[PDB]
Amino acid sequence: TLVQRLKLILSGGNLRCSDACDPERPPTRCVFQVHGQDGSNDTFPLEYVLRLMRSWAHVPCDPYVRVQNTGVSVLFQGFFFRPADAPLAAITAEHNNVILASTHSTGMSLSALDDIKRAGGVDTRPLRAMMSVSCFVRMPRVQLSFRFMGPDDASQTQRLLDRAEMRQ
Amino acid sequence: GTDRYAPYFAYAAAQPSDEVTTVRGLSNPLIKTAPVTLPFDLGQAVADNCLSLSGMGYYLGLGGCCPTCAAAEPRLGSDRAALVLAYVQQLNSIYEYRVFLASVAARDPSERALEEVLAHPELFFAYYVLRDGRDVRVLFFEDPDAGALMMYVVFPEKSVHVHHRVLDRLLGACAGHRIVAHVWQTMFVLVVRKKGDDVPAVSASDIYCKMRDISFDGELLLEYKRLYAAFEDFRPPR
Ligand SMILES: [Cl-]
Ligand SMILES: [Zn+2]
Repeated sequence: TLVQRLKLILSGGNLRCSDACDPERPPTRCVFQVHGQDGSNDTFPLEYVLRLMRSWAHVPCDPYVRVQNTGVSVLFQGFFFRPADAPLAAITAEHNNVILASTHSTGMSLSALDDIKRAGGVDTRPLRAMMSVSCFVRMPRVQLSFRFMGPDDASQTQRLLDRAEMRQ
Repeated sequence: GTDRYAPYFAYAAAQPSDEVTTVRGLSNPLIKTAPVTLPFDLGQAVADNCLSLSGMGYYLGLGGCCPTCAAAEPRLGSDRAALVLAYVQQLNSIYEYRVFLASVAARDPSERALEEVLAHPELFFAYYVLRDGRDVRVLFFEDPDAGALMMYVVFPEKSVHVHHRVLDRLLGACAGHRIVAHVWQTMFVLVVRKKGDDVPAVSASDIYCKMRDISFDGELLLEYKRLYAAFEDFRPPR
């Protein structure tokens, strides 16, 4: 169900996705696995999928996505809760580069993301400033950059939010 | 707390055609350029990052939004398969590359010095990459924090711009060498030294024989002598 939405979100890019979640009781285990083969330069919508996971759950949670260098491809492991010992990128909004050596991993949780967003004076208004992962697979390393992306036309985004507000 | 995203996600589940356009629509990056400080490790720069050094400061910008990168884009728009094979094939023939050899000739014109230079082919690869994307000067010195030698890539102008594709090639060709941007006596310099491969068996005696036949530019050899004198008390950190 969430995999169906995730494949649709990633349909624009060339990132492979691997094929149940209870909204009342969310699992602690890995929810999704996004793969990115060598040579690729695709972007992962981190903030979007993390906030989608928060809306999916009816019980309070803190969604987390782990990014790993498998030594062949990029791995994006999805979670509703950050597992104990899982890494978090010490990045700021201006300084967002993370280089991953083979078998090394980083990660990002919605709460840690919100702290970064607020500390960088970034706009909190919905879909105006969204963090996305730009990854470049330069073997043996995986190059990551946690950049904040805005829309090309904000007037279009504000009108889309009104359409969502109208149907309520 | 905040639940401002809740009305949108309810709508996004019902409207999939809008969800695709919203995700794809988030393309404009908020931070197009960020300030950096020297000494700066180039290994911190991703594939689309460009480096800019000037009196205006030091900046690590996005190539896709950079005007200096855009101008050079049709010229170097070049595959890695032929690029890796290019500097490997060009390592065999070092005659045209007067700038590289003149540095060896001016400092120590012995075959033992040429033996040590050719022992680290990644340094020629660094020079070859930086030459393409132009009038650089190389300096070979002994690494005091490693019997290996380090190279200083001295830039000619007071303003410096390393293309995103150029530093992508530079870091790739020099995997096993650390590249750090420095400033010394108003001169921007890149220090290429060993941190911790398909390369031809370089005949040091054959190139040494060719060096005797080659007639260098006198003004370039004296320039190197002055440059080596200037970079003696440099002391780059580890
Ligand atoms: Cl250095
Ligand atoms: Zn540029």
